[PDB]
Amino acid sequence: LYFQSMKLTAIETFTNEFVGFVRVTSEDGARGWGQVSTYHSDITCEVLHRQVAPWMLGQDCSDLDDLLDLVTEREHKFPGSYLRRAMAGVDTAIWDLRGKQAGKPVAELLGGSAGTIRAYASSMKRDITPHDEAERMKRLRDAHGFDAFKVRAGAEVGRGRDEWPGRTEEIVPTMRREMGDSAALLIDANSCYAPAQAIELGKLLQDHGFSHFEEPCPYWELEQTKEVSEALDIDVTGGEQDCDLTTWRRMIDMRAVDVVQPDILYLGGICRTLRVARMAEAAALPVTPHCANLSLVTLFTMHLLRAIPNAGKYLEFSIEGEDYYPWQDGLFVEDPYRIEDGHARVTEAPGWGVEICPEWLARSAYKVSRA
Amino acid sequence: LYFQSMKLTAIETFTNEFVGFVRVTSEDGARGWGQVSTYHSDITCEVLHRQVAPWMLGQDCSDLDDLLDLVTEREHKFPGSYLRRAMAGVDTAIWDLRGKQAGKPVAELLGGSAGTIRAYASSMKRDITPHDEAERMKRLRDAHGFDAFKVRAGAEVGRGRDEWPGRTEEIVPTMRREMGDSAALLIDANSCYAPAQAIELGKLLQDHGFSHFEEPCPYWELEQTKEVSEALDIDVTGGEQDCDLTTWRRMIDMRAVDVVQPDILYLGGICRTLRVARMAEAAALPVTPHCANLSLVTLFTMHLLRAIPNAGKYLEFSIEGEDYYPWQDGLFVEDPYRIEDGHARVTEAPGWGVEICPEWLARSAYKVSRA
Ligand SMILES: [Mg+2]
Ligand SMILES: [Mg+2]
Ligand SMILES: [Mg+2]
Ligand SMILES: [Mg+2]
Repeated sequence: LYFQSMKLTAIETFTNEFVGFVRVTSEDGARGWGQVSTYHSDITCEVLHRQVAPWMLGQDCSDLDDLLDLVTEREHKFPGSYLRRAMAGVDTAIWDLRGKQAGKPVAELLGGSAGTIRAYASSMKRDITPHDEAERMKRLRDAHGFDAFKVRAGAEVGRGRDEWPGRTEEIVPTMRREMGDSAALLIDANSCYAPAQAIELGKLLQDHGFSHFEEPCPYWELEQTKEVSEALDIDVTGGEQDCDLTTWRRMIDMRAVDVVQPDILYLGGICRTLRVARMAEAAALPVTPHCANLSLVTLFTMHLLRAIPNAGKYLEFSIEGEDYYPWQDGLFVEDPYRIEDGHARVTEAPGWGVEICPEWLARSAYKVSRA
Repeated sequence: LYFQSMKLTAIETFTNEFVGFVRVTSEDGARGWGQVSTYHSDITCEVLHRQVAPWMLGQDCSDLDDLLDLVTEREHKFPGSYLRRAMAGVDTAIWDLRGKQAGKPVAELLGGSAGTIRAYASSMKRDITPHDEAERMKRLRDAHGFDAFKVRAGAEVGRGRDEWPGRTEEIVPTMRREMGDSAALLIDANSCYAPAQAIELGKLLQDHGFSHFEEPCPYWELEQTKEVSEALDIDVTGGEQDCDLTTWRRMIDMRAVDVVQPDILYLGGICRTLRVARMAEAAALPVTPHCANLSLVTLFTMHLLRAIPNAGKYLEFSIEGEDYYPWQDGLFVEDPYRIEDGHARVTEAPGWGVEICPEWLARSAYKVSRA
């Protein structure tokens, strides 16, 4: 996968506090759109102009991986999330630009094709009863054709406490009883448990035919997660908060998890996610990326899953409504997230195949850096 | 060390792009002053108001360590530097408040006492010739009585290359020749070398009686640094960019370095630095913190070194002039950094014993969050 030299002459951000989009312009005038990670995106865009753009402007992106490494090296006093959430916006915009120059969706540029991806209906909520959770999943199944469903266990980073006593013990048998025997059932504990409790819960998930046990232990304690993986046959999965490529190497080399789950934007973009996917590929681990919302993170993940040889079983697809993500409304000219028989679809449109809504841009905070 | 319960009712920041100070107010009316980490402090202060203040305001901070842990847990999607740089400003402000309430310097509250600390003259520069480096260190020695001196090796995160060919091979013998046989000589490679290159340099340092070899290898590659420590008799030191307590535990448990070097403000404040010092103490490793300018980070480190039982040999004391740090002129009413016979001194003044210059504050950007 090789690309002619290109120099960026401008990087622009259009943002609010929830989401920010990035437009890059090359010296020949070609332009591409991407997105920084959601959540405090306004801070991320400030970091982008302060600490990413100065190193990327007027440089050759023909080896984008090396350029991104150089950013991390020049900003080595800033290990962590914000720098990477910012890099992700420039990286994703460059992919859009390349796709538009080639007349190919990003998925094709990465060696795949346009086509469908199986989706799982992902609930973000713990303030929902097991009863109501099953009832809405039943409705979503009937309306859109999903055949895979993720719910929540424990309390978010809950130090071993449940959301309320008994919730987790109820939700597991409830989902299997209510969804029937063929539904794929996933759960995510969001760093709640010590290994002893996580293994207990693991046996229960196994008893009820769950096939995906996400983030059972504090994600920063790789030895805890490995102890759980080792004691259980159900797939133990993780990685969504991992933005450090050294930590990724350590997690994969020790096989802490059975399925790796990078977030394309938390990790710092497509290039860096492909590094992780190739580490996992060499380790014979599948890749099932995290996507928390219907900003572009989901679409980026769709393209990735249509390309990588070790794609996991399905796309994470948030089923929360407006009420949950009121900011995610009216981001795009055309909706890229129609679901048909439980599948999402990447089209043959060049680049990401999305346009940012001009009305949303009008209301945005604009900032530009020039070479 | 037990404290009476206290609730913060306001957190205020006063910042520019280079440094920002924090004033905290308790419900009884007492106030304390601290500082976020230098460099992009305006972004750090936004993170403070966005992501630290909401979790600390109106809460009991007597168990300050637990409240800080809670911040990192509520903000678990933001591992890394900015969150910790922000938390550090609140933590150091609370310590100043506690000192002022008790009428005691922070050093005393930590179990130590007012008194002197040996300082080393720390050069930040690689553009300087070894000749010119030796000559200014001699001037500084005669003027201030320093008997320890740190210079730079390699290029900063230089991927194994030198600043220019031969600079490092020249500077090592040049410092020992020119400074004479009794001076303590330290060097810092700022993540430049692969282990075999660092071991080769380590032999040259040993031949010339250097006593401290800092950050020989990329700081994020702990196994590389351990290889170097294991091959050399000279103390290998590091940790200034490490803000993750789990990484600290890993680094200390594997004995990757001989001396640990947290930066109090990068790490997230006094409480979290004491946690690192205690881990190091249990492993019989000394603590020689990083402090690379004459914002309050140097003073905070002076108080810490007056208290911890496993204090290292000396305070890092930047000897760069105003060419170098123009923003550091005119920050404080007092000058807490006079050096005499190569020692700095912590007085009995309550808290940190420093007032921010009223003119500086008048020119600063102000922001407030209230309970
Ligand atoms: Mg998850
Ligand atoms: Mg297993
Ligand atoms: Mg250093
Ligand atoms: Mg050794």
